[PDB]
Amino acid sequence: AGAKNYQYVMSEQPEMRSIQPVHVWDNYRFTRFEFPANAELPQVYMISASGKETLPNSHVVGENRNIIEVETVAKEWRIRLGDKVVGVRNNNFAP
Amino acid sequence: PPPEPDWSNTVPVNKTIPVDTQ
Repeated sequence: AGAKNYQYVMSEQPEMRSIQPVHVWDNYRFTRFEFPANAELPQVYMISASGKETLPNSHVVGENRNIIEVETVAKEWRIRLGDKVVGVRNNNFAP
Repeated sequence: PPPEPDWSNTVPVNKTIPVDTQ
């Protein structure tokens, strides 16, 4: 337990607000994503060192399992689900 | 319709900040 740094930014679009992630915070070990309880949990991708999107091993936690803990830390996250997408970017990078 | 993140107003994902006031 110490001082963590969670600096994220997501595209502000009222159309993709449905899958819009509530809040996001990472850690030196793993990263967690908080999503609405009334909404569905989408799949969060990550931009590999190559240039394409890759789906990292995700996990589910929380009192309602509305959280998604990904086993990796990057600077660019691509949340996709159904026919909507929400671009997220981490401006800090602790690890 | 095609979503695509236009980053129109680019809204952060940290507003509440989990710190738990004591």
